Amino acid sequence: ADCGLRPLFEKKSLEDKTERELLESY
Amino acid sequence: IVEGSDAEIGMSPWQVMLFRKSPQELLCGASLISDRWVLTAAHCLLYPPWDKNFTENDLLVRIGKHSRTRYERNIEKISMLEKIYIHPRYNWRENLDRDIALMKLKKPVAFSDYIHPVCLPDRETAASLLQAGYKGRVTGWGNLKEGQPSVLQVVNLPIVERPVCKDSTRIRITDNMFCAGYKPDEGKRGDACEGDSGGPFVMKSPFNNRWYQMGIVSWGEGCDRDGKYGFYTHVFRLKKWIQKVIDQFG
Amino acid sequence: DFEEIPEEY
Ligand SMILES: CC(C)CCC(=O)N1CCC[C@H]1C(=O)NCc1cccc(Cl)c1
Ligand code: NA
Ligand code: NA
Repeated sequence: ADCGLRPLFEKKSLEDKTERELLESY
Repeated sequence: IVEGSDAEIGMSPWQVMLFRKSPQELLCGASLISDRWVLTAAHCLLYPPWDKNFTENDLLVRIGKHSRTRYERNIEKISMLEKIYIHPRYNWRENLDRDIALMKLKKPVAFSDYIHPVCLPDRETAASLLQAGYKGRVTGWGNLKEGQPSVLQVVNLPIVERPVCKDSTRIRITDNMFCAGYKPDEGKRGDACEGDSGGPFVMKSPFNNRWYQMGIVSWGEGCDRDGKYGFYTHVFRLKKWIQKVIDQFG
Repeated sequence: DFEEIPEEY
């Protein structure tokens, strides 16, 4: 239900160092 | 993982470790998709060519791990398997077709900052995200070269066009598979390697900003060789069997 | 190579 949302990232609007790489590939 | 880098703490809270009780050691990668179900690669449990046939009693599941070797006190959780479920048309004989397995845990694991499940794709996300060039991310404790890191490794990898995938190998590729990696021309490299099998291939949906597990780490010929690619189990294709198994055995 | 899991498990 609340899957895919990492406590230490998405839930705090923090993002990891390379996720944007994925976003930009899309 | 080859040509990756250390995970950040909490980066991959769905990452699981299939652990050997005796003798204690990393056995495979795996994923948390519920407080009671871990998803992995069928060949991690059963691969007759190498006299691999593991049963529940034989294994331990360790969730929330960063360190490969260390026992992570107050952070990691280790669980006992209640039952192993392997795909009925898993092709260990030929090409590792339907290379997928579910492991029901004896007790639900407690979610935390270091432990949290990943979503499983729906047809639309899958339709939308599984595209040549779209990048996914795989995580694992496997060797770092065709070796053995201290912490969970991470590498982002572009999905590769089906004909390239097929043209790169002698193996009969199927629709339950997709391959991933950079071409020799693209400069960047990286790949899963030994000990990463069963680990998750994830993508982040730009539609709802959740992480979906698109693939399972299945097979490769060598690690990170040029002209070769990682082959991953197509999770959305085998989803029915997954719901079916959950929607009845718990 | 691995640090021993707690006996209890
Ligand atoms: C089609 C097989 C026979 C090729 C060798 C192979 O890679 N195997 C045969 C046994 C299981 C699997 C494996 O090592 N999986 C781990 C792995 C290694 C490299 C890349 C990936 Cl994506 C996964
Ligand atoms: Na071929
Ligand atoms: Na490669």
